[PDB]
Amino acid sequence: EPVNLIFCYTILQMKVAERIMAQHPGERFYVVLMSENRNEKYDYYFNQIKDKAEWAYFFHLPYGLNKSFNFIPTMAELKVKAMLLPKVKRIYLASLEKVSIAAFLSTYPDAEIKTFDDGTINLIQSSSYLGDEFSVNGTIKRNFARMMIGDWSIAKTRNASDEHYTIFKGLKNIMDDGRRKMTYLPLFDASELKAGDETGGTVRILLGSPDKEMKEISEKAAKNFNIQYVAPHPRQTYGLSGVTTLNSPYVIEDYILREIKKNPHTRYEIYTFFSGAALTMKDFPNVHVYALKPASLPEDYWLKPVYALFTQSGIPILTFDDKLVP
Amino acid sequence: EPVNLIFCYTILQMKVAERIMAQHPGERFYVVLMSENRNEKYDYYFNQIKDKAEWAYFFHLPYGLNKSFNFIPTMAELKVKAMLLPKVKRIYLASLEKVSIAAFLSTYPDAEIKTFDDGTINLIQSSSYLGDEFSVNGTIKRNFARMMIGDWSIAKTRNASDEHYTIFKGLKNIMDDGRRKMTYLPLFDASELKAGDETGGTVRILLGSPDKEMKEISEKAAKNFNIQYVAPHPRQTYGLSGVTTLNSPYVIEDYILREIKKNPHTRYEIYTFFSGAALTMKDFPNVHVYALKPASLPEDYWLKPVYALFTQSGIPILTFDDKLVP
Ligand SMILES: CC(C)(C)CC(C)(C)c1ccc(OCCOCCOCCOCCOCCOCCOCCOCCOCCO)cc1
Ligand SMILES: CC(C)(C)CC(C)(C)c1ccc(OCCOCCOCCOCCOCCOCCOCCOCCOCCO)cc1
Repeated sequence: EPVNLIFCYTILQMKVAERIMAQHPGERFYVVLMSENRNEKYDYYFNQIKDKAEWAYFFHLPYGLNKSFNFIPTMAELKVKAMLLPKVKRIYLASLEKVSIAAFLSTYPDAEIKTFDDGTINLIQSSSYLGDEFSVNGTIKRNFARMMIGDWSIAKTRNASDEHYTIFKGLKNIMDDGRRKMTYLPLFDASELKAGDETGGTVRILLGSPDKEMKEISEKAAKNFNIQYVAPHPRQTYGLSGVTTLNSPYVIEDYILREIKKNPHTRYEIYTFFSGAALTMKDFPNVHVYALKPASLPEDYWLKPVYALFTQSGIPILTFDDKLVP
Repeated sequence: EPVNLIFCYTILQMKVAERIMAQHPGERFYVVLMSENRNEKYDYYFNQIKDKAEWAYFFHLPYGLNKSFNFIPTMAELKVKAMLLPKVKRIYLASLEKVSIAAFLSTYPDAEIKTFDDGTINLIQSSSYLGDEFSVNGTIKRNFARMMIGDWSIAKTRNASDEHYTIFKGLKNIMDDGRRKMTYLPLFDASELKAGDETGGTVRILLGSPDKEMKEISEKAAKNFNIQYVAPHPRQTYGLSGVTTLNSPYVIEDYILREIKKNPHTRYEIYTFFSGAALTMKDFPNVHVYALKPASLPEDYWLKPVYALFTQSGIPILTFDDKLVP
């Protein structure tokens, strides 16, 4: 059964929402209240909404986000809003945030706009969305491809931006479309690591999967390849019995750079189920990345461009026969 | 000195933000992190940003808002996102939220869209933005008019919506442009109040101003017209010595409707510095609204259309010589 959405930003609008809901007693409503404000009156009507809707959510907004008024403003009110406004010469944002925060961008038409990579999604070129795995209408992959094509077109054409920073050296970017300056921005510093010959031990680390059905495969991989440590994925909710979990406030990239400087003679091996962090770390000194492709998973668990990016990057892809591990 | 804005939604993007900031040591940055997630890693890098930026803000987002991925998603990840997605048959929102949440609307291209009034701002017709008080370039009023013209054009033309609900009976709406059905939605029920002849006392209530420079004028008005009570504005931070403040979880409209039913013989008088709530309450039984126009304020404290709306609505405008009150 489909749902109806209601979006409100004042109390009277919530009263209007209630009237609409009551005229449609047979329909499902999710109601979102957005406000910069907090008080007893807002709570009373929001609680009524909570009681009456299938789902209700209060979405707090930073004070001063809205430059408009639901009421007719006085001169005093116009003046306050006009000088709270920071004067904005430039805005930097992820390339796909040109889609998601386009309405805010449009309120600063004279600002210079520059983008940076969203992440490894920038590495899938336009043409890849046109084959054969994205080709069957109705499918989840087709719908994905259609969404991405539409998003990149918006990012590349609206709210013109004149430079794009990429953190990926030597892989073509979806934003490299000749309408902006491409600038490589090395995120990580490797000079001054002072890394030497690998005459010390070997330290093996598995990059944990945020996907809970990968738990047994992960444990099997650790046993099979003798991997002592796991770097848990930020969005991972489980542990790997018989593997030591690394606990650190750093992202894996910074953690490894810190370890290299501390242990300039240690061989570091990073094993991964095609994690995007691999693509940033392949060029670190004394670091050796291996992608694991478990035989029990379908060929299409990963999108085809993933296999190609890993190979273009010089990262070995290892068949892992996980059913041969107890 | 103008500022630069940075918008981030991942940790690696915050690292990119830091690099950009460090290359511009002489410039001012405000950085916004938007995330659905919370953890120690996000905090570490956000705290670095806090340390390095002039201003930094974490803007929490509801889980599942973003249908895209900064990384290349697996089949499992595509599946999870595809079925968290509520199927949406219709979206109701304030007319100007068609501008502010346009990017979200665009992700539901087959949903039926209906709007309702933002508030009294709907009562200023297109033509009013074209005269003479909005006419001098560079001014705050010109910039306001330009913004509103642009916003209403977007609301009226993009993401077509087929009906608009107004709570204002007998005042023309900016959205009544022949491209949608106008529907009057009476917010308040007045039958069943069972209000009778005004044979009881008179209760006078001043609607408080959210503007702190109105404190003395408000106190003067209360003394001058013998107003016993003030209904504080939701966004009002001060009190009126010698006036009883009403304390209620209801908006003034509901509060008065409750009082009328309880006291069907009482004359209620509402005094206001052109508050928009007056426009909803003029038609309540046993309620008499008076707008107060203090002589000490400039003629242009209120926008010209305000005076006209109050008169079209049958609301007396009373000159208040506030300098004649001690
Ligand atoms: C405190 C501050 C705002 C000065 C700090 C500043 C400038 C750094 C800042 C912090 C955080 C920011 O977040 C970016 C976007 O966040 C998404 C919020 O969805 C908005 C929902 O609105 C509902 C209320 O609609 C009222 C009607 O409006 C109509 C006019 O709208 C014009 C479009 O502007 C709306 C902003 O668009 C939001 C998303 O792009 C943006 C800017
Ligand atoms: C839990 C739930 C989401 C399922 C509930 C649901 C559906 C009722 C709901 C609750 C609350 C809602 O708020 C509406 C808008 O709020 C403003 C948030 O500014 C967004 C900032 O994004 C930064 C991350 O960009 C990542 C890149 O993306 C690119 C693709 O974007 C396509 C455009 O979609 C973005 C949504 O646009 C937001 C404002 O319109 C909307 C919907």
